[PDB]
Amino acid sequence: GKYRVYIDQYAKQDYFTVGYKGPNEMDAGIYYAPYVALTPLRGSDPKNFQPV
Amino acid sequence: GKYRVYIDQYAKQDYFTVGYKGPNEMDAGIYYAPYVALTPLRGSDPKNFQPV
Amino acid sequence: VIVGVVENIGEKEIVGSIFYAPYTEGLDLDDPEHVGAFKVVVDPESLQPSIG
Amino acid sequence: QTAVKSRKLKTGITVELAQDLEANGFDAPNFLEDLLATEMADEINKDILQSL
Amino acid sequence: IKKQMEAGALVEIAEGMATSIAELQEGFNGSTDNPWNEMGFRIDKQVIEAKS
Amino acid sequence: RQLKAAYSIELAQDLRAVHGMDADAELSGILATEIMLEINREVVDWINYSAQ
Amino acid sequence: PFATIEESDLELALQIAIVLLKVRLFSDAASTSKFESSDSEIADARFQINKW
Repeated sequence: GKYRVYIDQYAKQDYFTVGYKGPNEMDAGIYYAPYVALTPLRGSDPKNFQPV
Repeated sequence: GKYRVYIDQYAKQDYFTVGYKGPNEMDAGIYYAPYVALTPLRGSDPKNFQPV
Repeated sequence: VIVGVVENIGEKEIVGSIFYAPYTEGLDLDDPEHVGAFKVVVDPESLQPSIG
Repeated sequence: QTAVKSRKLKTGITVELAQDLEANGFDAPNFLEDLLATEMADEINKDILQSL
Repeated sequence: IKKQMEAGALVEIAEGMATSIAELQEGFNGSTDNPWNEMGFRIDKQVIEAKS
Repeated sequence: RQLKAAYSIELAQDLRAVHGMDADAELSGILATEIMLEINREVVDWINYSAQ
Repeated sequence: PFATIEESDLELALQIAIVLLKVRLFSDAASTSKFESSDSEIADARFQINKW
């Protein structure tokens, strides 16, 4: 009824961690604010013409 | 009506070469197998803006 | 202190000190009065673009 | 009779600087092209006013 | 190493990259000795034979 | 097989003016034609190479 | 130059030469061939923003 359990894949020894998460994005404890999304860039060198 | 004659413009001598070409693409002598047609590649120098 | 003269009587009779006369005839440009086009390259080692 | 000459400028930025300029208030691509235009337009004066 | 992590001595930490260091990647602004990190892939094959 | 070509921007302007031909298309019309000639020569060359 | 001009201060003596045609300002556009040889130290445009 209450707890969402996510299973840490690469846990080293052993541990379970409890925590809180509110409805508003401010009641977290840890904030992850992305600034710019994954921007792809492409270019070429005019000595080998190979894409990078 | 028997042989077809092709002219070698860049002939260093005076010569003729006779050969065979079968109806099938297999019995032909030498094999010329193209893989990738001509592909253009374009670019410009990073710090002098001269295209290549 | 410099005193000069500018006179464009009309048609092809244009007279005056220091003729300037920019040369952009035929180059693909935006607006007739840009006088020279830009250029972007993006170096291959890094990826930060440059403008010339 | 005279032969035309060339004037060239090149500044370039980094994507990180461009990214914040939109956040900081400016319009990065339009602003940079205005940066080159002003200097080159000014650079002509130093070639005319110092030629008379 | 596991035992030290148990008594809060060593803690796992994954961290980003400094913007100034991340901005000057491979020669920009005259920087030196600072490559990117690259990921490629390899394709390899196995073979079997029928016994009797 | 591969080939390269290097044309300056100012040449593209002058060639587009004065004469009236695009400097870019000529080099593409030269390199591609030149390579095909060499391959067409190599096929002829091998025949005389292998002929008894 | 600077032989007839007895001005002790350098800048004023430089000023005298300009009016006396002994020396001339070198504000000039480069010849076309300067920015083409793939070794072209092209001028750089710099800017800075400070807030009050």
